[PDB]
Amino acid sequence: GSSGSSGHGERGHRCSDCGKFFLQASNFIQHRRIHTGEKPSGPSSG
Ligand SMILES: [Zn+2]
Repeated sequence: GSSGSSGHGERGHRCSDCGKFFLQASNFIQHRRIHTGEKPSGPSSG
């Protein structure tokens, strides 16, 4: 149904892979990497 990523939060940066929170973009970027590596059987990167 009509729905998606509303977000609308210009306060820090929250992760979607795990669900954490950050304040410094950089710190938020170096965090999204930890997830970058292995992928679950099924959905592959394109
Ligand atoms: Zn994360």
